[PDB]
Amino acid sequence: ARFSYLWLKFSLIIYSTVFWLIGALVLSVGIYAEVERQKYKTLESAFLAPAIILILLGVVMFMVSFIGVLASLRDNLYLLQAFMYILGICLIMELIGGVVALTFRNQTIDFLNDNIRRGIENYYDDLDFKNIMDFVQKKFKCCGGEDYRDWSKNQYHDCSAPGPLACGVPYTCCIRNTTEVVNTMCGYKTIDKERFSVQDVIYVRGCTNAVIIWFMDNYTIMAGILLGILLPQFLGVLLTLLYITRVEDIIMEHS
Amino acid sequence: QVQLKESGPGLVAPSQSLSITCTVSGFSLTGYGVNWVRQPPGKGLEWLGVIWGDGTTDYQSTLKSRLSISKDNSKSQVFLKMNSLQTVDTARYYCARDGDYGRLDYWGQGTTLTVSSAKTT
Amino acid sequence: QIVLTQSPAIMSASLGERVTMTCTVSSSVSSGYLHWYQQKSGSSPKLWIYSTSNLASGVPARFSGSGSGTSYSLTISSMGAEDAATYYCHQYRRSPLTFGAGTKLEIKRAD
Amino acid sequence: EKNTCQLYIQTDHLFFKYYGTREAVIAQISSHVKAIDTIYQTTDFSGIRNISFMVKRIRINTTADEKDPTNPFRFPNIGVEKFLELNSEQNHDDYCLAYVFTDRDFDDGVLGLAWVGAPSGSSGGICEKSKLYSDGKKKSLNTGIITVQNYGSHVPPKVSHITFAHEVGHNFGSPHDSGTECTPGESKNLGQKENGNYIMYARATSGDKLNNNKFSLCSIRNISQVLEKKRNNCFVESGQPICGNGMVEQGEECDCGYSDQCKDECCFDANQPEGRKCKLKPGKQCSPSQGPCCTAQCAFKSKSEKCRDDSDCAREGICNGFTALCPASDPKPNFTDCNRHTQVCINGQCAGSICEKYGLEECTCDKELCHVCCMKKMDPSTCASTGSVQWSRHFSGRTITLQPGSPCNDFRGYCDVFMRCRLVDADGPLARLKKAIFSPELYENI
Ligand SMILES: *[C@@H]1O[C@H](CO)[C@@H](O[C@@H]2O[C@H](CO)[C@@H](O[C@H]3O[C@H](CO)[C@@H](O)[C@H](O[C@H]4O[C@H](CO)[C@@H](O)[C@H](O)[C@@H]4O)[C@@H]3O)[C@H](O)[C@H]2NC(C)=O)[C@H](O)[C@H]1NC(C)=O
Ligand SMILES: *[C@@H]1O[C@H](CO)[C@@H](O[C@@H]2O[C@H](CO)[C@@H](O[C@H]3O[C@H](CO)[C@@H](O)[C@H](O)[C@@H]3O)[C@H](O)[C@H]2NC(C)=O)[C@H](O)[C@H]1NC(C)=O
Ligand SMILES: CC(C)CCC[C@@H](C)[C@H]1CC[C@H]2[C@@H]3CC=C4C[C@@H](OC(=O)CCC(=O)O)CC[C@]4(C)[C@H]3CC[C@]12C
Ligand SMILES: CC(C)CCC[C@@H](C)[C@H]1CC[C@H]2[C@@H]3CC=C4C[C@@H](OC(=O)CCC(=O)O)CC[C@]4(C)[C@H]3CC[C@]12C
Ligand SMILES: CNC(=O)[C@H](Cc1ccccc1)NC(=O)[C@H](CC(C)C)[C@H](CSc1cccs1)C(=O)NO
Ligand SMILES: *[C@@H]1O[C@H](CO)[C@@H](O)[C@H](O)[C@H]1NC(C)=O
Ligand SMILES: [Ca+2]
Ligand SMILES: [Zn+2]
Repeated sequence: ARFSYLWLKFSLIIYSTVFWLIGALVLSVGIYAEVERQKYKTLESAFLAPAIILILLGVVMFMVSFIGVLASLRDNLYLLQAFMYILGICLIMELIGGVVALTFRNQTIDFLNDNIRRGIENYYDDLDFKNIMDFVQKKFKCCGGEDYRDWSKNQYHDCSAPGPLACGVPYTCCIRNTTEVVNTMCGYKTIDKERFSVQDVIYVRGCTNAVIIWFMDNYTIMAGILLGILLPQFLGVLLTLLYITRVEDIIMEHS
Repeated sequence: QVQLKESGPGLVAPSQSLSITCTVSGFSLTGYGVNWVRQPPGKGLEWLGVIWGDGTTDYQSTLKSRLSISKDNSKSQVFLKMNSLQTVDTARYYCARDGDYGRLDYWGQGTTLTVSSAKTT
Repeated sequence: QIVLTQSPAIMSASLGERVTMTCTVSSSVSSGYLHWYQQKSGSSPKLWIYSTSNLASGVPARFSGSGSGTSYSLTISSMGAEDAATYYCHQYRRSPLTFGAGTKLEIKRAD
Repeated sequence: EKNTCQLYIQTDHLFFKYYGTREAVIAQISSHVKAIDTIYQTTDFSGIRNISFMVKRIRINTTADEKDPTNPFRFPNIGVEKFLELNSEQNHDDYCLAYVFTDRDFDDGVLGLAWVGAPSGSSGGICEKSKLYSDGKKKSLNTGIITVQNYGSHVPPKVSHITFAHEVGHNFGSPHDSGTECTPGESKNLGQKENGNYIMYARATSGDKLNNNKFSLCSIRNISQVLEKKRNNCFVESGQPICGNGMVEQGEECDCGYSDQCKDECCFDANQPEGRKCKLKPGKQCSPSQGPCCTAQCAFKSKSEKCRDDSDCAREGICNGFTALCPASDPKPNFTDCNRHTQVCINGQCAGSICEKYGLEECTCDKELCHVCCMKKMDPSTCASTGSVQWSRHFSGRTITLQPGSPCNDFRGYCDVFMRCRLVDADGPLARLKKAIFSPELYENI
């Protein structure tokens, strides 16, 4: 009985404080990204920015973990129960999100592509999304959201636009060997012509499909990522059950 | 074999309309054009007009106003209608098929056309 | 506008000779678009030569036409006794379909 | 009879119903033909280094055809086997291959079906003539079907013209891929698996992998036997004169298609006799398909009409009545501007920048880096821009902003809509944070 309180209390306190520090760090990074991006914001689009994603994730982690801290320390049954149910709610919410994606794959891919197209509308004004998009378009060998043609959404990459990049994919979609020099003009005059005519100059497949294809292709990595996302929360839930049992023993002995 | 035959009234009252039918057989009229060439008694061939495989027509410039050629692809019959034929209109009216390279390979027997206000005797 | 001038108008050739028939067009037309029909004074004009080099079906081989461009011709190796007919030179590459004036033929016999 | 296969592609009423217009159907069909030609031309089929395709009759069935009682393709429910059989029941001796494009769902979600070719024996495939076969009916087995929907969802065009390649490959004598060397999708090697399976796969590839558009070594070797035993039987020379495909070329004056293809009233269709087919009707001196300035009543337009609209180097272009083709555009004078004022025209196209219109050469070339830069031709003595006071007689004081997107500073930038240019490489907040931390920040901060 005595060995239960010390180890469970220290485990819950350490878990909650580590998640507190991680959430604070990621929320601060997201807030800094929001400030430095809204500095350069020019066009109003309903874009799910990476900075906004970081802010939301950080605030969720920070509040949940702070509830966990104020429970584990100060040893409050009310806050411990709130921490338990909040962590469990987050777990079941992530699970139902997974199952609803596995069900409505077609229009969740549609939603992802809509968000990616809105992002490439702010491609040149949101440098965070710019860097992430070029990194994906390089490593994953892809262009655009669902194809190379979604780059027509961007103002500088429209056939109606008068610039040199008029309906031409960026310099990251073009096929480029590692032992080669990058040319900006690689993707010029590409969107209008058919998919197969540009298979030998630029990457044609979208980056959403490329990402899902890689995840299916690297199921060890996908399993590792999903475990690292879910299992810590499950461990927190189970540890909270154990501390609930310990504190129940504590109140029984105190009475 | 492939044959063309023309049925004609023979006797035509002056300034009264004419109708000749060339009931073709052996070919699809949708892919062949049937011409209409008349011949005065002991004279040279004269061209009236044609109806093509798609129903288009192209008449002689001097007989455009009076000429009228129609056909029914399913019925396989070519119809030639003339209006207000004077005394000079008398001729032998042949229907011919526009074969390969415009050749008039297959012809019909033809109908003698007599225009005269006089009665029988 | 095209006019198919056929010369000479009246052919008088004795039996077994070689008689030629000339059709001259106003403007040059394709070689394969000109043809020849005979009319035996009371019969439908039957196709005789098409494309000016290929004979029709059921015809003698003595008929050998030729020509290209502005002048065309029809040649007979041996004048057959049944050849008494008006041979017509014809084209329909361009409107209007213009038949020749008709080069009539007669068998030059004893007076 | 060297390298080209003539296709007889037909579309059922559901294809038209989905695509709505004859223009959409013909555009999709030409896209499929172009995709399959691109697939086959690059694949060196051992014997031949180029095998092109050229559709000869694009026959499209309108929705109104559904009411026709003698048309058996109107049945909403029909088996894939039965569909392919009815495609083969028609006479197709005059075609290298004959395909039916449909938009109907098939049992088990199959994306189509073709007939397997063979080098010797086993009649069926490319260059196949009609023969009695069995069942008492003469079937032309140079036939294949394809559907653009499976499980009630329309198939995207990448997958559609990948399964078209699949069916023609089966017609070409290539069976379904087998073995680790020719099916890399199932290979446990990650490098090969990311490439994806080839076209000749029993299951339809997603079309998003590298090998999904290419023929395998197995399939290429199989196609080599068929293309060495039956190529010089029904193939045609590249660019051969074959009218009725809707493409005007040498040896013809105009093209319409077949009898039930076009409504043109001044050009002979294909069913017309030899010599007249695909030629202008006698009397109709021009065709709208021949040139863009021909009357709908098929006569040469007068001098009043102008073919083209306003151009960057010509006003309108006048053809009048002497030829169907509109002649070369009448160019605007030398040093005539084009889009914005960045370049000027010389020989019918505008290039060589703007500043030589009044005479000077463009400079290479903080907001003064984005509009236009040009100096007096005698070396960069004064590399000042257009609006600078040093040019007070040529550009007066007018400044010419570059196109939004045109790079500054060689090619490490890009002009925006605000006469400025940011670096194309960019830094980004998160990447700046990473570089500020991954660097030896212990001495970089203090
Ligand atoms: C687009 O619509 C067209 C109709 O508007 C379809 O064409 C139809 O095709 C069918 C068959 O493919 C055809 O039916 C008959 O056609 C022939 C008439 O004689 C006949 O030969 C056919 O087959 C018969 O022949 C053997 C000979 O021994 C018989 O023993 C058999 O009984 C066998 O059935 C068949 O009876 C229609 O006539 C034809 N319609 C027209 C107007 O041409 C296209 O198939 C359709 N295509 C697509 C892609 O939708
Ligand atoms: C035409 O395509 C055929 C594919 O169906 C192909 O047959 C396949 O050939 C491969 C070898 O090239 C066989 O693979 C076998 O051997 C390799 C050797 O490492 C391994 O992957 C396996 O042991 C495998 O068993 C396939 O099994 C074979 N498939 C079939 C159905 O026979 C033909 O070779 C092709 N034609 C030509 C002329 O090459
Ligand atoms: C992540 C978000 C969306 C989750 C939402 C759930 C919580 C914010 C709420 C919903 C229901 C609440 C619970 C409703 C009832 C109670 C019983 C209550 O019990 C007592 O007061 C006596 C028992 C004891 O000693 O704890 C303690 C708080 C608790 C668990 C509440 C804590 C806060 C909860 C879990
Ligand atoms: C990315 C991480 C944080 C997981 C969270 C995923 C969910 C927030 C996503 C994944 C699946 C998405 C859904 C996928 C499909 C639909 C159906 C869609 O409606 C239709 O398509 C209706 C018309 C039709 O039936 O076709 C509206 C959006 C919605 C609810 C999406 C809402 C957002 C969802 C639940
Ligand atoms: C999305 N749809 C599919 O993946 C179905 C699934 C399937 C596989 C095998 C058998 C039945 C169905 N495959 C196809 O549509 C194939 C066409 C695609 C792969 C291009 C189809 C398989 S039909 C058969 C012919 C002989 C035995 S089986 C095909 O190769 N025609 O030439
Ligand atoms: C423009 O100048 C070139 C000489 O470089 C000349 O050939 C051309 O004709 C000029 N353009 C016009 C429209 O005269
Ligand atoms: Ca053609
Ligand atoms: Zn197959």
